[PDB]
Amino acid sequence: ALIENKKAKLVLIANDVDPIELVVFLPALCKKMGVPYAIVKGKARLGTLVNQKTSAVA
Amino acid sequence: AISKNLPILKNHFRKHWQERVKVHFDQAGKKVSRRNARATRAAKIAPRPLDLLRPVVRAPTVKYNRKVRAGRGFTLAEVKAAGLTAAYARTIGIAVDHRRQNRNQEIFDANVQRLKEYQSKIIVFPRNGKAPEAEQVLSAAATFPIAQPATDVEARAVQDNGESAFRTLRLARSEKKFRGIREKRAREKAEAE
Amino acid sequence: TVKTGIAIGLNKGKKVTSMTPAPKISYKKGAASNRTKFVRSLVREIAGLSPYERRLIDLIRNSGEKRARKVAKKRLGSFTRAKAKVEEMNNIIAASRRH
Amino acid sequence: PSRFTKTRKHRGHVSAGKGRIGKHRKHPGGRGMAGGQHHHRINMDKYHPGYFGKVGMRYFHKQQAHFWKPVLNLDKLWTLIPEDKRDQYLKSASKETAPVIDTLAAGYGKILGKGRIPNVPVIVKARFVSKLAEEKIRAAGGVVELIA
Amino acid sequence: WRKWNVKVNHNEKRYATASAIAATAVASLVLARGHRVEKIPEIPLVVSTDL
Amino acid sequence: GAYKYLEELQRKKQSDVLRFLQRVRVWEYRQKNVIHRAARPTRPDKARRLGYKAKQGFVIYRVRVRRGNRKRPVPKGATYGKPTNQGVNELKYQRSLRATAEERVGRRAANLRVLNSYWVNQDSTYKYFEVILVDPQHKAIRRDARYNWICDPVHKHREARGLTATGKKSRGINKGHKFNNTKAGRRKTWKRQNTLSLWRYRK
RNA sequence: UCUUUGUAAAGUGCCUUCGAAGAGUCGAGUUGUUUGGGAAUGCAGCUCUAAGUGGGUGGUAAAUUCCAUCUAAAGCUAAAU
RNA sequence: UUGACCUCAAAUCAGGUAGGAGUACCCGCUGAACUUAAGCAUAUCAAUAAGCGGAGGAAAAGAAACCAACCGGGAUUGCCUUAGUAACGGCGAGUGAAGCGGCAAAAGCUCAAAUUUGAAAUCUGGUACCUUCGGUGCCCGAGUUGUAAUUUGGAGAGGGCA
Repeated sequence: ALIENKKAKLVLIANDVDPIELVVFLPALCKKMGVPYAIVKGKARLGTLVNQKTSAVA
Repeated sequence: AISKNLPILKNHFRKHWQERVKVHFDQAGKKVSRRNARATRAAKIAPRPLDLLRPVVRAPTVKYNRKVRAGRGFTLAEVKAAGLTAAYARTIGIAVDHRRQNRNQEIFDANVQRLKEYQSKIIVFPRNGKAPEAEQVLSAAATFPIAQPATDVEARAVQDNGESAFRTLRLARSEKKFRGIREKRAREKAEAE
Repeated sequence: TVKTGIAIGLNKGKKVTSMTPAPKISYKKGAASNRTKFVRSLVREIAGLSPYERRLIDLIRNSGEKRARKVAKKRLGSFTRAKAKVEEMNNIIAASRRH
Repeated sequence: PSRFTKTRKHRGHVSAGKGRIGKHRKHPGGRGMAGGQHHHRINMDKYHPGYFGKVGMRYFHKQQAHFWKPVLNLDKLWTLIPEDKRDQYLKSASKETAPVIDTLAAGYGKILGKGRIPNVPVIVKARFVSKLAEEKIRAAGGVVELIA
Repeated sequence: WRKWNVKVNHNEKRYATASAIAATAVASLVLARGHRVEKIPEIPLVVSTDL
Repeated sequence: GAYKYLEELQRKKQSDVLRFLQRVRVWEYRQKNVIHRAARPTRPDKARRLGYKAKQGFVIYRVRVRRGNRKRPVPKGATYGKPTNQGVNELKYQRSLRATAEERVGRRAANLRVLNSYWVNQDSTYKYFEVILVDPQHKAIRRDARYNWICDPVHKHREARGLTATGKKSRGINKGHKFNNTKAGRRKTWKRQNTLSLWRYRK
């Protein structure tokens, strides 16, 4: 919803999302909407960032 | 097996029909149980009229076109026209039909007037009142009967132009019959230069 | 639609005052939305094309519309779906040439 | 009742009225309509010609309500006008105040001309009408107004 | 599923009822029924509605 | 929201993304047991639209059933009757493969109640489905009245009697002229129109 | 006998913008079985496999043009039985 | 080196649940033949008996991907009727519904998919207390791959005006 509204100043994506379906559209979603995105190592590192076990995006 | 001059009969009793035979011995018993259930039910809702105000409605087919009957519920168009909300009406006994439409003014007015007749003749107790019991009536249908509307007066003048009403039926049938064919003829006359 | 006022014929029926009530919201159900389009565009641009849809594209380019519509009908259910599929395979043919 | 039946009177007689030679056996000629083409042909053909075979066209999902068209004959037309006003209408036979006879409201679809109405004018509202029934109605001074 | 109740025409019922009421006022039929009306001053016996 | 994307992508089954995921996933699921516990649903959108919610007491099982017809279980194909009943081979099971899949799971996790089931994959021998089960005696479902209806005993083994989505589809429970044999139940309808109703005053 | 709830709950009128609505599912072929459903009533196996003024239905198969209705592939529900 | 995450496991780990019975009625699956056809193979018996799985006091069904074609009805069920009818059938023997109408009873709805993001507002369990079919702490957790509030097509949501 942040990307669709263009409300995202920067978005990171995890690569360890075991069902890739949840994150596959994210780079293409981030592109057409023109928001900067980086694919990053660690869904667990994302989880630590957001005080979780896993977040798959920050 | 087949013998002298009799109508040929079809008595479907070649299955184990004798296992599925129901005698309605409890006709009298069921009627008593039903009246008791009506009696107890009316007591539990002691001031309420034991029925929901049902609407007026024209019967579907060409066979029953002439008849008007009690339907399921009032159209949301009718209820808004009266001045109420479906959520409110369902609590004061005015049954509401969401699937029904109004494509006909006389059903529209007859149902709206049915609604104003209901409001003026019912009293809703405030939730924090004294419950002034008001001589409950057990039938909202009997309170607002479904009367067939009158069509015209019992005697009018005779006017005539020379149609017989028979030519107009033969013409209407025949015009309908060849209408599709007459389009294709007119299509050809449209393409013939 | 105004009835002819008699029990036979094209518009047979009682002549009444028509009202044409306000449309039901379930009638609008089939309409597209800019929400659903934005998702479908971004999903097609990432998913790709099915094999028969690729074979349909070549059939349009080489064999033509008649042959393409024939295979689409075999691959899909009916004539109606076939034409709609070929029609969208033609829009992608025209569009991809530009970009 | 059981006491009036011939079963009571057959008590003491060996065969119960069924004969000694050709007895009462179970199903000597078959069951139901068996052998209708073969050994019951002499009965079928005599009493039920037309029984075997098919005749016309099929109609799937036939709704009987479609064809609902009860007929009202002209000799019965004046029975639709109520009894109290009927005598008044015949004796005061006149245009400009003819009774209105709503035939559909009574439960009839078509009006047939079985004939001999009085010459009292009548307004006849109908769905369908027969040629003669409308002819006879005009000759009585009245009219047929087609109702849907 | 033996037939237990037997339907009688409504009008015939009321015909037989009217016959039974009519036979009430006949002294000869009431004695013939064995209804000990020898000491009854008249038949049909009608009492004031205090009873 | 992201589920709309999952919905639109999942319809693109023949595309290379889904076809590739199909081949690797179907191999992985086949290597596991014919019924095994899925930690998470493979599709968030399908599980939740059918009634799953990511809360304690909500379960998902992955199951594979064998495909094809149902061979008539007769020794040496001998049916012992009329030729019309002599068929053995090309006879079709009247329930769905989704139904047997969730009946087999319902016996495995007999403490739960089958909420639904859905297709995940298929190959030549096995059709793969995910079953949604709801723990009725988990207090998170005993409370939260959106879900506790399944705790009521009238919903014991819904998959067994045919009360799931595939169960209602197989019994033909639908409105319309097309389901006249199966509206109130085929056997209920049959017994109703094969009963001789006799009133006290015979009609 | 047991507070008398704190800056909250829902309903209505007018006007603008929108308004997601269920997929190996629908649908088609075939097979079997079933049905009163008959160029196939339902169901099921296999093969194919969609869409968004779309889809389903409108009891004779098929193009073309309309029209009338409903909104599937998710779910609960007393009574009359 | 030390902590996670995912998946998988183990414990007489803490607390639960299922299994069997009965089975008249109910929901499914599976499934005959005798018989009738004066023989018999389709048919019929019968979508029955027998077999198997699963419930409740009722079950199923159920608020239309309905019926219709009308001047339109309006969830489901059941009765009367439609009707031994439309229709199916070696079109033989036989079989065979539904719409409308009258009535009994009538009750409605809710999830998914939405733009809480100025605050996961959500829930189990453990301990503590209490006025124990539960409430309030606190804590570990579960959970953002989405648990609450809000909407369900009959609408609704955003924003402006009592």
